[PDB]
Amino acid sequence: GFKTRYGIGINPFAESAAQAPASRIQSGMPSILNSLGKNAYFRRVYVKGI
Amino acid sequence: MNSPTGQVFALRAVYGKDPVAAGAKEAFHPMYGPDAMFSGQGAAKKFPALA
Amino acid sequence: AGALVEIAEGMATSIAELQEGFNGSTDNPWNEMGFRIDKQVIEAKSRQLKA
Amino acid sequence: ASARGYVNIKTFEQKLDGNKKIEGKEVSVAFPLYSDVHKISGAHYQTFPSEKAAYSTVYEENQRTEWIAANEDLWKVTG
Amino acid sequence: ASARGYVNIKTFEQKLDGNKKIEGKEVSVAFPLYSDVHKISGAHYQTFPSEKAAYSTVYEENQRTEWIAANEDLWKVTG
Amino acid sequence: ASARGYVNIKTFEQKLDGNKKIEGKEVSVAFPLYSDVHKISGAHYQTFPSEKAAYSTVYEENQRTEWIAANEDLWKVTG
Amino acid sequence: AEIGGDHGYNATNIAAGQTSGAVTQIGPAVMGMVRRAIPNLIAFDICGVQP
Repeated sequence: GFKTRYGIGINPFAESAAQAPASRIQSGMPSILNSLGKNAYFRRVYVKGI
Repeated sequence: MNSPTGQVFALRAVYGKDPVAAGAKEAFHPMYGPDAMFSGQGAAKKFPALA
Repeated sequence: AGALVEIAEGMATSIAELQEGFNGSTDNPWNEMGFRIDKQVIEAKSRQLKA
Repeated sequence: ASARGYVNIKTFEQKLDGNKKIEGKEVSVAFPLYSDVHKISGAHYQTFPSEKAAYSTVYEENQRTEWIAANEDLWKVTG
Repeated sequence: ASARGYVNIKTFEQKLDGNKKIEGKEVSVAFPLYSDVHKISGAHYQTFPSEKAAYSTVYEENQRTEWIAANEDLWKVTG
Repeated sequence: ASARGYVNIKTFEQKLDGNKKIEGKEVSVAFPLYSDVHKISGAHYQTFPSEKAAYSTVYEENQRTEWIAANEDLWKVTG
Repeated sequence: AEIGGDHGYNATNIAAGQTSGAVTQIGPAVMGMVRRAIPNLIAFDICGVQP
């Protein structure tokens, strides 16, 4: 068997709708609240009719 | 990441005499323009909010 | 419609550390992979003419 | 309880206008609430942390908008 | 609430002696309470951290002796 | 009859939870149908080939979806 | 069965080093600081200056 450990992170300022962040200490692990559909860097667009 | 659990700071430029306050506008924000008169008239008088 | 989204995540180092019966924990096996190796077979057919 | 620390904000009642005041308000705030959001400047206060809140009025870890209404409550004008 | 994190403990009930069971219990403990005192080993659990309680019986930041009653209550053997 | 070989499987029932069982089922399968599709792992069995089926429930060459539904049927949980 | 445990994946419990297991680590390393960049001026060619 194999084992790995990696972990992911969100860019601070990813959301970038936020005046100032809550709590001052905020998990950079992606989640529903901060990381779902809120990340400014990436914009997804479904194409149809091809 | 060599040690578990990295961390990254963030420096907001916040204005209004309270770097931390409820709804203290952020200074240099790509979204949000700088409040037009803050240095200016907005220090002399307080304008009525619009609702 | 964005209702049901699509993800991939890790395993918490509390769960992965004790995995398949460590530290008294139980019922949590690892996932495994095999290989298969199945075969095919062909035949030779004939053909012919006359004068 | 906050279990962390209580930041004690003590405002001093002053005479703002003719027979009027800004009432002197003695309030303790959970530090992790106070460190996140605190509006105090020019509030005529003196602030000390402690491991147990020093005043009867106490704002614990969970208020937020109840404190955010109570942090700008220190500038309230009274008759 | 906890305001930090929950360590969720799910114990599996095992047959122990004649017509007796060690009752499997699902419980959610606040993390800085769980890190300070946690008794579980050989208790046939599977534990996972989470940011909101994943089970019904929840132990907040303040129990201690109430959780120190529950953390070793997982070995109480019901007939 | 399959006329080739029969892989005879005997599964050993167990207590999965409090007053719950995974029903043990003796079964046999035509060797080609077995080698083609067999889902058995972690099922607490023992398996032997024989010229004839050594158990009650017998699957000859053609059942397929009766056995493909049966091999996964060994995990059905009963009280 | 000494367990390594994990930080609770909470943001505080990592920054403190608190850990469910035995060890309480130092802190969350540092990955470096992220500032907010300054917006750009439109300059004054558009409007006469006359110092």
